[PDB]
Amino acid sequence: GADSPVLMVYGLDQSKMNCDRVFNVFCLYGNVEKVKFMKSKPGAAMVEMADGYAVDRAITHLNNNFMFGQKMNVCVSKQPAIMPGQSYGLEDGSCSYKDFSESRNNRFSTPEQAAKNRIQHPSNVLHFFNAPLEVTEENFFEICDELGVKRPTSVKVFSGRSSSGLLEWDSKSDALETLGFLNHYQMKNPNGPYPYTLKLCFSTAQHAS
Repeated sequence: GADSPVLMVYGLDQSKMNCDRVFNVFCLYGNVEKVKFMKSKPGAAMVEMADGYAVDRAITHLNNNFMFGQKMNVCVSKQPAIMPGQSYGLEDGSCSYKDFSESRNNRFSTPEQAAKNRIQHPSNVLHFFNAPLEVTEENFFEICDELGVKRPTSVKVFSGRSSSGLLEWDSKSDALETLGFLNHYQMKNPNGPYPYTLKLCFSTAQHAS
């Protein structure tokens, strides 16, 4: 397998992707430590994972996937680590470089937590969890409208502190694009001070019905 914890991702959409959105997609395959875009390689980012195994899973499931009409090329970087280097401001004001090592949104921080991740191939159906208890289809439609991403074609809430369920799109492409935008959205919490960090992953369910 991979001899480095660092990935190179080519074919990203420069006008839509930032460090958080790269995290939103790659956190499904391992712990993301660093994300770094380079002004010399437009549409490309280095993604440092916790180890080689995370790099293996990420390339196996995301290489040659389409996002915003572009075919992503996910491959092993020749670099052993991401150095902070000459960072720059992206069009949305965020930094080209971001350290996610202390993120509470990383899902592989212990073997126990890592095992709870169902490593699967991208689909047109997303599994959601950590949504507000009383979440509706319309709340997801409003958030998708606000983010300027495609609304899911169907929303299924599972029977149950938080709610979980399924979000379906017409294609794998729509779900992967929405994943990058919607993963970790701060959903309104009427019963407490902290918003609900909506969490997404791929599902093997054929429909949200």
